[PDB]
Amino acid sequence: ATGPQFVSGVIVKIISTEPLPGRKQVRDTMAAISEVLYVDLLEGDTECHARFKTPLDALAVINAYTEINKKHCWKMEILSGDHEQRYWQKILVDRQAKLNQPR
Amino acid sequence: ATGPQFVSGVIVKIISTEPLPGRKQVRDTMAAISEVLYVDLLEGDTECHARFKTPLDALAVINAYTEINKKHCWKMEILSGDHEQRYWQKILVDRQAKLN
RNA sequence: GGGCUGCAUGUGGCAGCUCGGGCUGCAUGUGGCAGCUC
Repeated sequence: ATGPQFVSGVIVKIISTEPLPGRKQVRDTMAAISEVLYVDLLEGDTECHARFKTPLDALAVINAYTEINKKHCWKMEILSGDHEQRYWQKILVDRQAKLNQPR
Repeated sequence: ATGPQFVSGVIVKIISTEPLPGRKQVRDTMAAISEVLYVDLLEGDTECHARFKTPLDALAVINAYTEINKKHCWKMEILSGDHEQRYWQKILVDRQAKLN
């Protein structure tokens, strides 16, 4: 009603060696382990974020090094602190913009 | 495959003192009397042509003194002979041009 | 895709008009039609 609701520990930040694959390819990578609520990815970028339902889901994605990291040559971390807070600020802004689009 | 089929007596030429109204207006004026097929009208011209399905349609239009001649100060005539012939050459040329 | 309208909406858009473009397949002096992307 008011947008995604905050929980801490659900934001995965991915850095890749090659340019990132289609939003569905990235989502389906992690969806193989946990429910992915959202994939925030400029196509062809080498960094993106993925938001998860619960802290344990994001942790389980973080912990699949062979399945994910070594297949896709990715580094993955969970945001915390001010980096987390600023990502949730970006969520807010992105939603506001989409909701105020003219037409 | 080859366009409209020649019928004699189906081409009315319209002459006007002032510029003609839009092609939709000319078409409606005619169609409330007879079955119009085509209205050949260059925007703003003083003359135009209208082609009907049958000779009788065209004659009903020229006989509608009430409904046209007095409401719009138009002179009308049904082409025949060499003028009619040239108007059909004009049809052929227009068609070939739009196809190209 | 532009205009409008409703809806959904960080979740990836939907629909109805309406106007005009790109690819196509028919029609066609008969003033285009149907599709697919905008």
